[PDB]
Amino acid sequence: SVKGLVAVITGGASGLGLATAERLVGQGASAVLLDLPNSGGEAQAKKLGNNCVFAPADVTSEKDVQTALALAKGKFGRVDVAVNCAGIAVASKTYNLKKGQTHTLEDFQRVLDVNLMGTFNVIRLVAGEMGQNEPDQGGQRGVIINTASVAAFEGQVGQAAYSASKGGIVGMTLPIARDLAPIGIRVMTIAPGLFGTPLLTSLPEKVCNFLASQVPFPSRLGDPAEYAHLVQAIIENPFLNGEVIRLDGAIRMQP
Amino acid sequence: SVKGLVAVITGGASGLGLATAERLVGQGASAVLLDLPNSGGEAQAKKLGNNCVFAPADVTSEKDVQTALALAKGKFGRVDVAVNCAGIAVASKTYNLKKGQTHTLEDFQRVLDVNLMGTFNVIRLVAGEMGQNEPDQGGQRGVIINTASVAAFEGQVGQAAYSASKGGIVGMTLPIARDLAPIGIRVMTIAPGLFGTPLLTSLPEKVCNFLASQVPFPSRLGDPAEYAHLVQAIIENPFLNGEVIRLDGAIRMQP
Amino acid sequence: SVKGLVAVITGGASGLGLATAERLVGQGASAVLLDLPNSGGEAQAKKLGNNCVFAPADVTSEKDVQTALALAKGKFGRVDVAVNCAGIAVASKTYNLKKGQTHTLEDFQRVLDVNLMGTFNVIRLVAGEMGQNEPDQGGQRGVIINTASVAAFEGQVGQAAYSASKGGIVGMTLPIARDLAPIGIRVMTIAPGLFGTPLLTSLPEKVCNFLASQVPFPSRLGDPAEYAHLVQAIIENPFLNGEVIRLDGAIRMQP
Amino acid sequence: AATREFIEMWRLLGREVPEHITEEELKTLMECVSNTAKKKYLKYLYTKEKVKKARQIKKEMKAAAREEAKNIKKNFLFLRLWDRNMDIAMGWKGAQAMQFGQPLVFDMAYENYMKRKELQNTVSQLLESEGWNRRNVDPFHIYFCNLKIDGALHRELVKRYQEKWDKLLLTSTEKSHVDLFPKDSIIYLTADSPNVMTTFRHDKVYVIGSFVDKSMQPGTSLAKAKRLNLATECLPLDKYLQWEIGNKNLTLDQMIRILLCLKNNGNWQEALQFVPKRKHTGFL
RNA sequence: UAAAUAUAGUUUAACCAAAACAUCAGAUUGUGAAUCUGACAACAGAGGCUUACGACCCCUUAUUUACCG
Ligand SMILES: Nc1nc2c(ncn2[C@@H]2O[C@H](COP(=O)(O)OP(=O)(O)OP(=O)(O)O)[C@@H](O)[C@H]2O)c(=O)[nH]1
Ligand SMILES: Nc1ncnc2c1ncn2[C@@H]1O[C@H](CSCC[C@H](N)C(=O)O)[C@@H](O)[C@H]1O
Repeated sequence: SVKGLVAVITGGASGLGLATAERLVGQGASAVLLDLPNSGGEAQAKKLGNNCVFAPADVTSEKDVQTALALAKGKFGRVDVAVNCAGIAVASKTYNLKKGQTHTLEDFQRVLDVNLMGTFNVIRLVAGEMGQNEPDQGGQRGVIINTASVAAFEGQVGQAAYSASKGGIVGMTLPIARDLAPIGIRVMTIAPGLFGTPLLTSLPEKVCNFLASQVPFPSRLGDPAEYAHLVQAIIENPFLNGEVIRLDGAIRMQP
Repeated sequence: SVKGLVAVITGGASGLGLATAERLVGQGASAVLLDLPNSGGEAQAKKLGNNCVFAPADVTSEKDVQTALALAKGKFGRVDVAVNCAGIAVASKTYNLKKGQTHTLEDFQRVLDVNLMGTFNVIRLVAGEMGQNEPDQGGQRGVIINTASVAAFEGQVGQAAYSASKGGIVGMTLPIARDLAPIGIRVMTIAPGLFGTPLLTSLPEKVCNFLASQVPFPSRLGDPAEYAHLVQAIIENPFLNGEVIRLDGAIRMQP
Repeated sequence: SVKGLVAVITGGASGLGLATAERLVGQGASAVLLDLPNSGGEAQAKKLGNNCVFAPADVTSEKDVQTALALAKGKFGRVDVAVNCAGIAVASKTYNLKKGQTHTLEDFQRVLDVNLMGTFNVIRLVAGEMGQNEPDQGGQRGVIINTASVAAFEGQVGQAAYSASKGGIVGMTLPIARDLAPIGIRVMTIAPGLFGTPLLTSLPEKVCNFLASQVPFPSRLGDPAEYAHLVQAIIENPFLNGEVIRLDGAIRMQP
Repeated sequence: AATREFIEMWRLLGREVPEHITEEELKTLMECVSNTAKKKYLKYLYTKEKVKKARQIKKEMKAAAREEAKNIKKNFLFLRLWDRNMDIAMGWKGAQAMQFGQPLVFDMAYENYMKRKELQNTVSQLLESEGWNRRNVDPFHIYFCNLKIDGALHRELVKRYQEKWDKLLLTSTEKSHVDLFPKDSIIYLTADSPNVMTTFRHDKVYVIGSFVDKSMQPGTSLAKAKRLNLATECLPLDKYLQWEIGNKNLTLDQMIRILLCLKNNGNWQEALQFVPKRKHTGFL
């Protein structure tokens, strides 16, 4: 089971990351919330008890992640699970002829830096910490779970920057899984659909309720708790490796 | 949770089907082993206690399946979960130039009859049985889990018939999930890789070690209990619909 | 180039098959229309000149295909290209709770036989005829092109039977390409979506005119000549093998 | 050639002499310039026939044994094609090893110190050594350094591998290991080294001198290492084994199997399993 | 310094005389490939003897044991 496991959840101060920490801590594990200093993770870490600690770090910087993982090693002594839930999004068309508006290169680079570069930066440094762990009875040293929404497969209009970052995570899931196979680290990717993250609840009820009704079944936005359940299922199953799992309620995004 | 649910498991007398029944019955659910009369289903159902019964039926025959579904209603009163693990494998090259041997059509038809046709025959009949259920708090009426294979994505030499039947299951999983979404029935598919079923364990120890070494991590054949674990996770997670999950330890089969 | 090649077009009396024969004969190749006796293929063969001949055969019948292939051997001497375009469709849904209607088993069997089993029946018999050809400068003995559908990926409601057969073709395109690799035969699969065929004219015109607007670009129905152009492209490219090419105008089929 | 003037009564004399000889074999006979050397070679040439026919006689005796039983006396997942599949799997692993694997160097600069018997035997150990690398979970990147293209050692390697020589996943080169790798990371393994190998180091290049001196020549590998400025190490055979019998210079197939076990986190107890048990009385 | 020994893939056997297990190349193997066709078979080394031999005698290197009226 997950009892006694130490999990580092990036972007754990809100959204999918926070839901993952509540389930894992509630199941007896220990969680290290890695998020931005202004994300308010300290309040969330205090609510989750002494088994959860907040490590303020920016995933785009190698320095901050190294200190954050040093804090995780100090507080709990080992790292067993890495859950990459940190992410941003930008809604901008590639090119609008009616408006003469072009997608800004800074916007495209910004999304890649957090979603794609930040995920790999966490993975490459975390794999060093799971490499110090002794293999268990099954020979496993740790589990890495990435988040890359269904936009990686069927992105919508104006989601080119976001799909490029999530497409990158999906594409590199298998090579990293083959890279860490000698070590004993499992790399898995989850593709959430439309979830009731604070991002989706922000937009007006018109697009909120319409999109919730666009899911075949269940006809609602995904509960972040349901994301946490599938995260725990991956941890508990020794044979899940190098696979992308769609958690969307069978919805295929139309243009 | 799965306690109190009734599961109909085709091919549940051995291999993945038997492992699924053992876990679900152990967790507190009731199971119906739908397998051929000549299989050891009667002994297996007795071993699992009064919560598991054996319903002899051939998945390729509509009449046999309907009698099995009637038996599940008689013993337990309702059907909650259908797991389609029944299937056969045939290895045969499409055409061998040196040997002058051409793939036999009857070999193609029988594999398609049990794997593809048999899976859909259960799906269309068990869907009507779940259509009589009162929806739970989430509005769900049942979960249908199909068992494809990794051959549906990278079939090896001689698996033309097997891949076609398993590829069709991957083909139907989303359209059927769309058909049953108004009803409230989820359809999901699992694609196991190399597993320790009697088919693989009967092979010589020389090739058994090689097949285990081909899996990146863990470097062993899949435990049937791990397939049962993922089946339970799909049942408990309400937001998994119309998706194929590869449970193969990141293996990509070579030609 | 395709000049001088002999192509066996399955289902070449109408739709995609007729367009493929129209282009290949115009480019200087020889064609054999393998279709049903009542399809009116004799008129099409006469209209295409002395380079096209009609072979009345049922793809599900081994005897019919062997006689049809022997006719191509007699008329043209060799078989160089095989294009599988014959296929039927059914619009029945898996289960209808409101009407208490279940997808009848014979409709699923009939679609599977013509689309999946019929395609494999032609593939294995044409593989023997292609195996008699002398390897060319590149070592190639022939090219086999299969026609799946977009429904193999995102099939709509009431397309369970069609998606199953089309998913099977996508599933077995790689093992057959691996099976026939030592011989020197390339297997490639095309997945058209919403083409201006008689199939997309049986449906109600208002529905059909609506689907033409659903295609992102070109916002129209696919011209069968565009399918014929892609078939010629696959023939002339020695490195296209074992891949499924979607030819749909970037459409993703809604439920 | 007049060299028949010895064989044509040495058969009648009563000594063990083979019956089938060729000019190529006859040529190598005249390099033996002494009675004992000729006798020793003829004894080897005689026993070649003795085990050939004995194994020859065995095989068609088996042919009759099986052909009577073979002529008088289902659902599958995989076609029986495993030898092909295993070779391909080892090929992918070898290709990965040639990019990211740890380099291991076999020094071929010992051609001038070996007789014909020893040079041929070196290839046999080289064939087995490279075979064990292929089958390993984490293969080395095997280098053949100082291998002259026209040299005697290269020609023997080509003859044994035949077509496989150009397809082997190892780097054979004319240049010395000092040219390919920094001189700090090179550790020339030799039994005469005063430094005992304590632990296997994954950031080091271990050099094994492909030298089989049945006429033992101590210090040859050490001289080459000290001719350059390379560091040396020796296996802790005395530390973990109670030696009684035989030379402490192990063969090339034993050495690579010891290194492979150490590289896979094995301890010295498991690694020294490959030292022949005839040379010691148990691990301590 | 002396006596015992010394298997170049590994063991066994030894005046039995060659095994058993391995190794290399080729193989599209229908599930005994559990095979077939080839490659390599040097009992430390170099010499003497002897009708010969692995025996016998010097010598070289090495290993393990012992080593001063
Ligand atoms: N009793 C005894 N004498 C020993 C021992 N070790 C060495 N010696 C003696 O030391 C001698 C050394 O012989 P060599 O090695 O030829 O002598 P060297 O003076 O080094 O001469 P070179 O070999 O020409 O360099 C032996 O012959 C013995 O006389 C030992 O363990 N016991
Ligand atoms: N005990 C040992 N420790 C480390 N390397 C050894 C060894 N025994 C043999 N080797 C290695 O195996 C190879 C063949 S042994 C031959 C060594 C050489 N003829 C000499 O007399 O010095 C050598 O290159 C040596 O590096």
